[PDB]
Formats: sequence, C-alpha cells, structure tokens
Amino acid sequence: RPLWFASKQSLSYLDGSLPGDYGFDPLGLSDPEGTGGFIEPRWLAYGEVINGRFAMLGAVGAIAPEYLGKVGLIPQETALAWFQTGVIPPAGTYNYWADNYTLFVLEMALMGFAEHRRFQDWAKPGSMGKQYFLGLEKGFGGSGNPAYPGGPFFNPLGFGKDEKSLKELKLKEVKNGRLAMLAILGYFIQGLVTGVGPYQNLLDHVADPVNNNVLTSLKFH
Amino acid sequence: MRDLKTYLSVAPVASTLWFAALAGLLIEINRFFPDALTFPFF
Amino acid sequence: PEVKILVDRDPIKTSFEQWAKPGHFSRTIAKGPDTTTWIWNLHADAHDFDSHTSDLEEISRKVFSAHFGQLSIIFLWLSGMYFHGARFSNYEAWLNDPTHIRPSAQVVWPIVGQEILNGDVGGGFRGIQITSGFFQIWRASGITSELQLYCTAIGALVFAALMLFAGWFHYHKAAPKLVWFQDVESMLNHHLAGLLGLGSLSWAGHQVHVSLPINQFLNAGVDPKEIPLPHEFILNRDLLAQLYPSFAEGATPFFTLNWSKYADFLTFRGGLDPLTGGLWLTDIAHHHLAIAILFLIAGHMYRTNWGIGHGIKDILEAHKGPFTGQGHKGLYEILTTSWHAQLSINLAMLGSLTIIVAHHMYAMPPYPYLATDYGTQLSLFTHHMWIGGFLIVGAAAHAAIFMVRDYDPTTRYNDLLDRVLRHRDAIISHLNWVCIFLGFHSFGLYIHNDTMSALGRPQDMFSDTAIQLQPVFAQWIQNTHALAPGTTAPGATTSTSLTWGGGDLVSVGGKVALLPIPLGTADFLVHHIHAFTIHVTVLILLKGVLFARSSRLIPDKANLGFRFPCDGPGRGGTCQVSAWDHVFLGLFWMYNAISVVIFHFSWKMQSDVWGSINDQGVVTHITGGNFAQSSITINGWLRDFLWAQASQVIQSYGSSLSAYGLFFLGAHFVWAFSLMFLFSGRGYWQELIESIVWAHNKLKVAPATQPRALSIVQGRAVGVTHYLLGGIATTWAFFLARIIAVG
Amino acid sequence: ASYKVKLVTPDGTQEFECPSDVYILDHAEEVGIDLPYSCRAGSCSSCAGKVVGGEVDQSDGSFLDDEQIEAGFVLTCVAYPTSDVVIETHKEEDLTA
Amino acid sequence: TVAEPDRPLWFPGSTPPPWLDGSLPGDFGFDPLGLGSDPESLRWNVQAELVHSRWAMLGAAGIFIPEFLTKLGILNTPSWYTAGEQEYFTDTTTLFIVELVFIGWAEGRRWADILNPGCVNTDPIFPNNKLTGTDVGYPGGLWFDPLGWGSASPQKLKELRTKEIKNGRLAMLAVMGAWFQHIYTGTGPIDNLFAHLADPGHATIFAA
Ligand code: CLA
Ligand code: CLA
Ligand SMILES: CC(/C=C/C=C(C)/C=C/[C@@]12O[C@]1(C)C[C@@H](O)CC2(C)C)=C\C=C\C=C(C)\C=C\C=C(C)\C=C\[C@@]12O[C@]1(C)C[C@@H](O)CC2(C)C
Ligand SMILES: CC1=C[C@H](O)CC(C)(C)[C@H]1/C=C/C(C)=C/C=C/C(C)=C/C=C/C=C(C)/C=C/C=C(C)/C=C/C1=C(C)C[C@H](O)CC1(C)C
Ligand code: SF4
Ligand code: FES
Ligand SMILES: [Ca+2]
Repeated sequence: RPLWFASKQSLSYLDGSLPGDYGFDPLGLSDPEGTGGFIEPRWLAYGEVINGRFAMLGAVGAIAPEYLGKVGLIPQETALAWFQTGVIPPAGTYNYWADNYTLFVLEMALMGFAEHRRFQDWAKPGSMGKQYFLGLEKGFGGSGNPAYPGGPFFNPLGFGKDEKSLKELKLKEVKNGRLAMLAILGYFIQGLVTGVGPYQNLLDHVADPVNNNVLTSLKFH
Repeated sequence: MRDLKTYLSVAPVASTLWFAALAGLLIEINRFFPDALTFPFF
Repeated sequence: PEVKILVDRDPIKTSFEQWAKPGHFSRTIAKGPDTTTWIWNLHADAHDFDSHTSDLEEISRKVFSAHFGQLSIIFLWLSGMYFHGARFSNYEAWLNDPTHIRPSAQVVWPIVGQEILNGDVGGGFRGIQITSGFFQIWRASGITSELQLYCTAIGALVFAALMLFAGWFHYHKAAPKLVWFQDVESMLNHHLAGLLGLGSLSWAGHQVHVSLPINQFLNAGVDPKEIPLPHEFILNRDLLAQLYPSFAEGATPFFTLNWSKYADFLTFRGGLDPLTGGLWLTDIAHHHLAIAILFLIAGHMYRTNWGIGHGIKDILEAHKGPFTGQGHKGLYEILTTSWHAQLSINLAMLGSLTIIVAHHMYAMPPYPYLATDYGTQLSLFTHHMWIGGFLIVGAAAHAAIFMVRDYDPTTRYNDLLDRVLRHRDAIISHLNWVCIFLGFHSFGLYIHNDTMSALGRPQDMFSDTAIQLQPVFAQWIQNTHALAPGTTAPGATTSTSLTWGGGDLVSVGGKVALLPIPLGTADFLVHHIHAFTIHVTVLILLKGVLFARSSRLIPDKANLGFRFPCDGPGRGGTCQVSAWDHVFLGLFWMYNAISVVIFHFSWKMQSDVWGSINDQGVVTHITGGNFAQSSITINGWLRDFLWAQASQVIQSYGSSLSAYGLFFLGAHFVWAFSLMFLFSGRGYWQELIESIVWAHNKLKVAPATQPRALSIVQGRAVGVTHYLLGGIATTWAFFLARIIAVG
Repeated sequence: ASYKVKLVTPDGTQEFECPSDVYILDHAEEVGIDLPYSCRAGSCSSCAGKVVGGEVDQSDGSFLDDEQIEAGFVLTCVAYPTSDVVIETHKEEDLTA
Repeated sequence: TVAEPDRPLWFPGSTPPPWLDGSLPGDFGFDPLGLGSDPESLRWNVQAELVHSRWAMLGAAGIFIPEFLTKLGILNTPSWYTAGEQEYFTDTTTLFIVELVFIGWAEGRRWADILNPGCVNTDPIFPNNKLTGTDVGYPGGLWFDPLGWGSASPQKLKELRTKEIKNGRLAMLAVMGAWFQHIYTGTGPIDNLFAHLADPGHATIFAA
C-alpha cells in the first residue's frame, strides 16, 4: 500500500477496505468524528464514484465530435467543439430539433425520473422493487450497496461473481474515474485559456513545443 | 396545523390582522367618498 | 489537537408546538402570566441566550443561526433597494444628466391627498428624492440599464432565501459542537485571507473589467445606451486595448515582472477627478490590488494543522515585564470562553471604524458625482457618526456584562485585569479630574466670549481678531501634507486630499467639489469641546465597567446582577448603582457628543467649503463664511445656525418637503413625551392604576391578567429610547429639509 | 389522577391518595400525617423535601436555586404530584446546608 | 373503512402520514404540509375537494366541448373568457341576483347536512319524498340518483368514487391550464393545442 502525503490523522480511519485507498487526505475530510449532512464518509465515497462515472462518459464525449470531424463523411456542421455546441450560447449555438430550453425541461424530466429513484434506493435500500412500475421493478431491487446495485439491468453480462473479480475491477474503475475527472478539469481551463478546443489544442502542441503552456499566459481573450 | 391555528390567534398576530383589514376598509371608503366634512344624506 | 469539522445530527426537531406556548426558553415565563409584567419580560429576555441555559454549546449554536437570520434580513433589504431602483425610479434619466436631475426611488399612491409628496425631481418623473447615494454607487459600478438592477434584485432575493435555509439547517439538522467554534486560529486565517483578501481581489477584478471601461466611456460623453455591454469588454479585448494599450500584452508583464507596463490603469495619482469630483478609478483598482495582497499574506500567520504558524497563547505568554507582572498570561482562556468579551472588543473596533469611514468619505470622496450632491454627503456623514457612537456604547455594555457574569479569578486568572482592578480608584480619580479641567477650558472660553461680546468688549474676546488661539500643530501637519507629493512621496503627483491645501480647487457643474479647508481659532475651540465630550462619555462608561462587581458603598454588587434598580433607599440612597444604569447614562452623553460633532461639520462645510463658483472664478459659499466669526459665541450658534437654517423646514407646508415639516413636529413631540417617563416613578402610576381598575370592576369588565405599572428599569429604558428617537429624528428632518431646499 | 403518595418521615412512612391537581401539603393535611410548614406560599424552606422516585410538578415554585429543582429538593406546599411518588419530609437544613 | 396498508404512493419509498390510512377513496398519501392531520379538518376538506372537483368538471366540459366544436363549425359560442360580457336578454347584476338566490338555497341545504348529517333529508311540503343516500357528500335519492347507479356495497362504490375524485382532480387542473394559457397568450386553448401539435419541438411556452 503506497502512501501519498499521508498523516497520522488520515491513516487512522483510512484502513484500506476502499478501492484505491492511498491514505491521502491532507484536509481530513473522511474523519468520522463529527459527521453530519453530506460530510458522512459513505456519501463521499458514493459521490466520488458517481463523479468519476459521469466524468468518464463526459470526457470521452466532449472530444468525440471534433475527432470525427476529421475522419469520415461526418458533416462538419455537426463537428463542433464541446464549448460551441450550445453549452455556452455566448460561445456558439446550434439549431437542433428543439429549443435548447424545451431541451432542458425534457432532459430534466427524464433525469428526474432516473435520479429520484436512484436516491430512494440510497435512502431506504430496497424501496423501488416493491411499488408497481409497469414491470421494471423486478430489476430495480438492489444489492445492499448503493454504488453497485446489480440486477438484470446494470449487470447483463455478469462480470465479477467472486471477490477478487469485484475488487480488481472496482480498483480499475475508480482509478479511471479519477483520471477522467482530472481530464475534464483540464478541458475546462485549457478551453478557456487558449480558447480553441482540446483536440485542436493537442494537435497544435504535438507539432511544436514552442507554445506549450506559458506561451498562452498572454490569454488572447 | 392545529398548533398553527392557535399561534395565529396569539395577541400580536390577531391584532395585526384585525387592523390591516380595518385599514383596507377605511382606505377604500375614503377612496370612494373623498373629502367628507358632513353627513350629506339625511 | 488538529482542526476538523465536528457536527451533531438533528439536535432540535422542527415543530409548531413551541410557537403556541409563549416563553418556552425560560422556565419562569413558560409558567404563564398572572400580571401584565409577564408580557414585558417575555420580550426583554428573548435573546439573552446565556441566561436561558448554562451550556456553552447551546449558546454558540443559537448565536450562529441567529447570525444567519440577520444576514437573510440584510439581503432582503438589499433586494428591495435594487428592485426600487429598477421599478419606481428615475435612474436612467439621471444617468443622462447627473448634475440637474435630483435622484428619486420612491413614489406614493394618491389616497388622501398625499400625492403632493410626489415632487418634481426632474426627468419626467415625480417622487421622493433619496439621499442614500445609491445612484452614485450604481454609476461607479457600471450599471447602465434597469435590467441589471432587476437582475441584482432577483439574485439578492435568492441569496436571502439561501441564508434563511442555512439558518434553519445549522440549528436543527447539522449543528456544530463547541470545539468547532473554539478554534480561533483557523477562523482568523480564513477571515483575513479568505473573506477580506479574496473579497477585495475579486472586487479589484470587477473594477478592472467593468467599472473602469464603462466609466471611461461615460466620461467621454457617450450615450449610456450606446455603450457596449460589460461582457463585450471580456469577449472582444481590442475594445479594452483601445482605452488602455497595456491590455494588449495581457498578463505577460505580471509574470515578466515588468509591472511598469501596467501604469496605464494602475496609477498613484492622488487628488480628485476634475470631471466628476471623485477619486481616480485607476487609483482605486490599484489600491484594492495592494490591500488584497496584504490581507492574503496576513492570513498565513496562525498555526492550524501543519506546524508552521503562530500560537496565540505563545505570543500572549511571551509578553510581560517589570511593571505588569505576568500580563497576557490567561487571556486566551478568557477570550475563548465568553461571548461577551469578544462582543465588547468587536463593538469597540467596529464603532471606531465607522467614525473613521465618515471622515475619510467626506474628505476624499470615492464615488463620482457624490461631492457635489450635498444632501447625500451630509446624510452619509451623519448616519455613520450615529452608528459608530451607538456601537461604541454597546461595547461598554458588554464589557460590564462580562465583568458581572463571567470574570472568575478562581478558574481563569489574568494578571493585567487584576492589577487594573487593584488601582481603579486612582484611574477614576485622574479621569474625573481631566474631564473637569477640560470642561472649564473649552466651554468656559465660550462663556467668556458671550459675556465679552454682550458687554461691548470685543477686543477682549478669544477670536482671530482679538486674542488668537491658532492650532499650530494642525496647521503644521496639513502644511506637511501639502508639501508631501514630490518630497516625502516622490511617487505621488497630487496629495491625498484637497483639504490639505496647495491652492488646488475642484469644481463640477458650477459647484464646489473640494478646496483647502482653513483652520483658525474657532476650529481650536470646537476641537477642545470635542475632546471634553469624549472624555466625559469615557468616564461614565469606564466607571460603570470597573465597579460592576463591588464598591466601597455596596461591597457585594455582583450578587445583585447586571440590571437591577437599586439596593434600597438606605446608605443615603443607592438608585442607579448597577452597570446597566451607567450604560443608560452614557447614552445621553454619546448623544450630546455626536450631536455637537454633526453640527460642527454641517456649519463648517456650508460656511467654508460648499457653494457655487462663477466662470470668472469667484466662489460664493452657501452661508456667507460666517463660521470664523460667529461660531465662537453661543449666541452665534443659536442665531446664525439654528434659527436661520430652520427656515427651510418651517416653511415646507404645501410643498413636496412637507413630510419633513410633519416629522420635525412629531419628533419634538416624542422627545417631550419621554420626559414623563424619565422624571417620574412607578409608585404614582401603580396607585393611579388602582382606581382605574376599581372603575372597571364596577362594571364586570375587569381583566384577568392584572394590570401593573412598568418596572423601574423598564421606565428608565422607555425614557431613554423615546429621548434618543425624538432628538435624532428632529435633527434628521432639520438637516434633510435644509440641505434639499438650498442647492 | 389520584396517585398514591409515599413520604418517609421520622414518624415513619405512610400513604394517602390524592388527585394530581392538588398540592402535596393539603393532602397530607387531609388524612392527618403532620408535616412542617411555615409559609404555604413557596417563599421559604420549611416545607422542603427530596424525592425517591418519580418527579413532582414545580411550575408554581419560586425563591429556589436555578438547581434546587434539578438535583432533588422540593417544597411540598406548591407541588403537584404527577406520578405515584415517594418523597422525603423534614428536609430543610440538609437543603439549607 | 378498509385500511389498505400498502396502496400506491405518489412518492415511492415514502412512508405515508399516520392520518392517511387507506380508508378514503382516491387515497395516495399526499399531504407533505400536513394539512389534514385532524379528523374534522380532514372531513371538511374532503367535502371541499369533492365539491371543487364536481364544479371543475362542469366547467371543463363547458369550455372544452364548446371550444372544440366551435373551432370546427358546429356552433358559434364566443370565447369562454370573453363570454362574460356578450350580453343576454337582461344585463348581469340581476342575472347574478337570481342565480344567487337559487344556488344559495341549495348550498345552505348542503351546509346543514355537512354539519348535521341526515337532518334535512325529506321535504317539508311533501314529507313522503326522502333522499336515499346515507353518506355526506353522496346525496342519492331520486333527484341525484334516479338511476340507482350509485348506491351499492363496497369494492363497487369505492372504485366508482375513486374514479370520480381522479376525474375531478384532472378537471380542476384542466380549467386552471385554460385560464393561464389564455392569460399568457391571447388565444384559444384549441389553437394552443393545434399549434403545439403542428410544431411540438418549438411551439411551447418558451416562444416569447
Ligand atoms: C452586535 C450587536 C449587539 C448584539 C448581538 C447584542 C446582544 C444582546 N444585548 Mg446588546 N447592545 C448593543 C449591541 C448588541 N447587543 C448596543 C449597540 C448597545 C448600546 C445601545 C447595547 C446595549 C445593551 C444593553 C443595555 C443590554 C443589552 C442586552 C443584550 C442581550 C439581550 C438583548 C435582548 O434580547 O433584548 C431585547 C430587545 C428588544 C426589547 C428590542 C428593543 C427595541 C428598541 C428599544 C427600539 C428601537 C427603536 C427602533 C430602532 C426604531 C423605532 C421603530 C418604532 C418607531 C416602530 C443580547 C445578548 C441586555 C442584557 O441584559 O445583556 C445580557 C441589556 O440589558 N445590550
Ligand atoms: C382545492 C383543491 C384541493 C383540495 C381541497 C385537496 C384536498 C385534499 N387532497 Mg388533493 N390534490 C389537488 C387538489 C386539492 N386537494 C390537485 C389539483 C391534485 C393534483 C395535483 C391533488 C392531488 C392529491 C393527492 C395525490 C392526494 C391528495 C390528497 C388530499 C387530501 C389530504 C388532506 C390535505 O391535503 O389537506 C387539506 C387540503 C387543502 C387545505 C387545500 C390546499 C390548498 C393550497 C393552499 C393550494 C396552494 C396553491 C397551489 C399549491 C398552487 C396553485 C397554482 C397551480 C394550480 C398552478 C385532502 C382532502 C391525498 C389523499 O389521500 O386524498 C384523499 C393524496 O394522496 N391530493
Ligand atoms: C387547481 C386547483 C387546486 C389545486 C390544489 C393543489 C394543487 C394543492 C395541493 C396540496 O395542498 C395539498 C392538496 C396537500 C398539501 O400538503 C400539499 C399541497 C401541494 C399544498 C383547483 C381548481 C379548481 C377549478 C374549478 C373548481 C373550476 C371550475 C370552473 C367553472 C365552474 C367554469 C365556469 C365557466 O362558466 C365560466 C364562469 C364562464 C363560462 O363562459 C365558461 C366556463 C369557464 C365553463
Ligand atoms: C482528494 C482531495 C482530499 C484532500 O484532502 C483535499 C483535495 C486535494 C481538495 C482533494 C480533492 C482533489 C481533487 C483533484 C478534486 C477534483 C475532482 C474533480 C476534478 C472532479 C471532476 C468531476 C467532473 C465531472 C463530474 C464532469 C462531468 C462532465 C460531463 C458529464 C460533460 C458533459 C458535456 C459533454 C459530454 C459535452 C457537452 O458539449 C458539454 C457537457 C454537457 C458539459
Ligand atoms: S425604589 Fe426608586 S427611589 Fe427608592 S431607592 Fe430604589 S431607585 Fe431610588
Ligand atoms: S411553608 Fe415554607 S414553603 Fe410551604
Ligand atoms: Ca469529519
């Protein structure tokens, strides 16, 4: 168990039962002494898991279009950056089949249907596989652990029916999630500072290293 | 809810409501019959 | 040892049952009323947290959530200000022509003829002229449309709801424990470097990107609607580089350390902007940058969790010498266990700060077009002086509360406190003496002057023409401040203010913004009057604090509490020995001192500063300049200041200033009404209530909660409250009517 | 309602029945087990006593320490017996200290 | 009076409030403000919800049928909103006075029965006539139940009543939507529906 900037305070409660437990907690946020709302350590682990999952999704998605803008018949009008698709209308917008406000309302409706139920699984573990849902309830029973619900839905292929299985896979999952979280933060501050897009930025750096980092501190805009 | 009904009948709240209603009533009367010095009816 | 978050879950449950049972907090009130006295006590002890219970944890939880409630209220008041500027105001027209439109953000409904209060404030609008100076702030902010005012009103409403929710949350769901509160090192590190450092850094940022360019465009003459929006200045940068070439290099200097290349918009000019009569914005941005750097560094002094830093206990224990014994050993234990000690220190400092704000904002006007708006300047100086005085008096109140309820040499012993307690007699003796001597040599000069002026002997007066008393040191210091830029401050161009001198005068719209203020015999007399009043107030408050526990007259005074009427008529009579009564007496003297301060400033500014200037350049002051020769007698204050300037308010009936004429008289009434409570006692009143109760009993209409006369202490408190309200409101109406009428 | 009361006393320990709306003293007055009182108004320490079990309503009690009602002592003449209680009598001085 | 313990719940996973047991029809356990935690409060508000639902259903019919067949050239009834003014054989104040007398009689009768059940049942002029329904808010008798359709024994009456209360909730909401659409827009509701149907992805409220 390699340690990064550990301490005799962090190393007390960070025993090792968690994946990627590196004893790194220089601020002491997991300390179970005075725990209240949204500072409880289980919720912090669940939150890291969800942030990392969404980060893997979003970090692969925010770069995919402008990569396929260069290879194939993919039409360039549908090859935008991640900041000039409608995310920041003062930086570029599009005309989809809906308004971008009706889009917001409808996407919020669908995600409300999803996330209220995921929470209600967190709060009273095993609630959702009891009330009628047009079917769709026999698969939303749960597994006692919020972040790893299992079922016929969230595990079709049946990966990891033992303990070494699950521990090794969980480690790889949280590590990739951390990497993608870092990557998304880099996306944000790169796409502000140089203001061109991460793929274009990488391709403008792979040629020459003359303008790697400190060059862009002139911050054109 | 019953506790709220009781609380709403405590002295300061009851007087506040009573006088706000009275004020609305006199204000509207004077907005309809302005500048009255006498009883001009009978 | 280490620093961490520590919280309890669900300490108290949200319920209505305690609303319906009045006085749940105190066991005595909970029992219910027999007499009307109950109803008064219920309100007097409502926020006396450390008296409802003994547990320090509970008191601190209550204090934290009460602070959240106060912040929610302040946000709601800000929301109202911005909404009224957006909806019922003439701000846009004033933005078009600031030196002709007088600001107004309140209109009234036409109900009983009161629409006469909607006066002609210019710009096609009729309402009430405001004096809070909000238009000046909104112009210095860059705000140019009412949509931005709407937006800020909505944001403030959101923030108020957020504060209220956090207040509920930290008391009922996640309540921090005592060890969290008692960590002062991390708290100071955050407030120094996080609240004040990051705050002024962020604000310097906003001034560099919004206020500076929009004000450059506005002062260039551009129509306030054809100016670009602020965010354009951020998207397109050539707009910025047109006004400030330095924005082309764009943070390369800040790293290449050639900060010289920013001299474009970070200057050190000093003096006023001769176009708007305010400080250079390029000076204010640079100022805020420097202040942010200073605070961000200062927020790294105290040790929290990584060894490096300073232990407050170590600093205090290190300081001691042969005159003070062991001093400062034992103050960390005290300043972390009593809320009243903290409150006293904090109130003292905040009151002094408010007074300093008053002086600095008149003398170096920060906002554009504020210096020539005379009503706003008078209002701001006066308001802030009153606030400062009140807070300083509260400081004494809570020092006395600490001395009665918390000081304890058996478990928390400090040496310096003990030694001051052991020579309080000499302390109070010398302060008493110096106040008597100071009162003879300042007011006595006025009495000498009045008597020499009435006896036809003006050559025997104390004045600039007969017997001069020139404040040599004040003249010497402002002469040093005049020669400063270039000699002891080579980096400055003009000096800090125009009151120092140098022969520089700033005008705006044919009005006088600033010019050198002359010091003479009258200035000498007024300042010694001020020293006298402050010394007397100090004597009363410090006597109240030092003798809060015991005296040669009553040797166990701490056992009677902090607020008690007396200890009976024996020993000669012992009315008003408590420390509460000393606070009660000090309020009158604070009123006296602040009133004289605001009268001195109001007469002096009109007489030698404010006025109108002609194209040929001949300044005509509002009053003729009669402060130098009429301020030195009392008759000149009664005649040339009160009688001559009350004309505006006693002639406002029929105009839009008639509300001030009504409030003048109402305030006189409330003041005279308080004397009844101040001059009498409750025995007479209870005996009169006896007969009135008989009359009610005769008709089976007598109440079951037996009516009593007020308490002795309540009588005193009602008296001082109405006295202060009456007096301050009288001066409020007088000032506002007078200043609004002439200009 | 009318819970049974128990009073240790130098005379012994005796029980009497008596409704909760009453003060203990007049109820020991009913059956006739003599107790020491001076004031009958809750403003002295002659009717003082402490408790063995349960606890007694001390709403209309005054002239007591902000503790005398949290560590055992009670004045019998201003006290409502909310429960089947077991109390002490002649307890002024070990209260007087 | 059949305390269905595991009924459908508006918020799955909740635990319903203690006063909402399962007896009342159309029960789903929704009272997050706790406005029905006292039995007398609950029965009064049951009457209020019921009568509101029946009024709303009458109103929803009277708008949405005449409008849907006014767009189509069936009838020529003016806008339900603007139909307040288009004047009839008299004016409106007298029309209101006669409506007032007439309906206020009936509402006073319903009042009496709400505060004292079954104490106004029969007719004074003709005592033989008698309302046949034995519950408050479900009058029955020949006038309000000549078809006998209503009076039966539970599992039959309970379902019919739940169906009533759900139709009524939807009708309250429906007329509320008619109001707010025609105040936001200056249109008719069927026009709103047709426009939104011809361009759903764009003809929403977010058109201003
Ligand atoms: C940060 C500021 C602050 C804070 C938090 C406190 C907090 C506290 N003070 Mg304190 N105090 C302060 C400033 C402060 N004070 C100042 C500036 C002064 C100088 C005046 C005092 C002087 C003072 C005294 C003399 C006393 C306290 C006391 C107390 C304690 C109980 C207060 C209470 O609930 O009474 C109840 C509050 C009220 C009954 C409201 C009074 C309403 C006023 C009189 C009316 C004001 C008029 C209004 C402004 C305008 C008129 C409106 C009208 C026309 C409609 C409490 C812990 C009391 C104590 O015993 O300490 C343990 C005590 O007696 N304070
Ligand atoms: C005037 C209308 C009205 C009234 C009186 C009631 C009354 C009742 N409902 Mg009901 N409800 C209504 C409308 C109403 N509802 C509508 C329109 C819906 C569909 C959204 C529902 C859906 C619903 C469910 C799912 C359930 C109830 C239930 C209940 C019962 C629980 C007790 C209670 O809520 O306390 C008393 C009720 C009130 C005091 C009325 C509250 C009126 C508030 C102040 C309105 C506030 C304004 C509103 C929020 C915004 C209006 C604008 C909007 C229309 C755009 C009760 C008898 C529970 C039940 O078991 O039924 C038997 C239950 O589970 N209701
Ligand atoms: C929406 C509504 C009520 C909604 C109430 C809600 C959501 C309350 C919910 C909750 O409180 C609960 C229950 C429980 C709490 O713990 C939680 C909350 C959330 C607080 C009532 C509408 C009720 C609406 C009604 C009753 C409508 C009747 C309409 C009629 C009669 C029409 C008459 C007309 O005749 C005119 C006048 C003119 C003619 O030309 C044409 C027409 C238009 C036909
Ligand atoms: C550990 C610790 C402890 C100690 O004691 C202290 C400290 C140090 C503080 C710490 C920490 C650290 C860190 C680093 C943190 C971070 C994190 C992150 C980064 C996250 C993210 C996270 C992230 C995330 C979620 C993200 C997500 C995203 C997404 C979905 C995206 C989306 C999108 C796309 C696709 C595209 C489009 O067009 C747009 C959008 C729509 C936008
Ligand atoms: S009762 Fe009043 S007059 Fe008498 S000693 Fe006390 S304060 Fe003085
Ligand atoms: S007699 Fe002293 S308390 Fe009852
Ligand atoms: Ca913790």
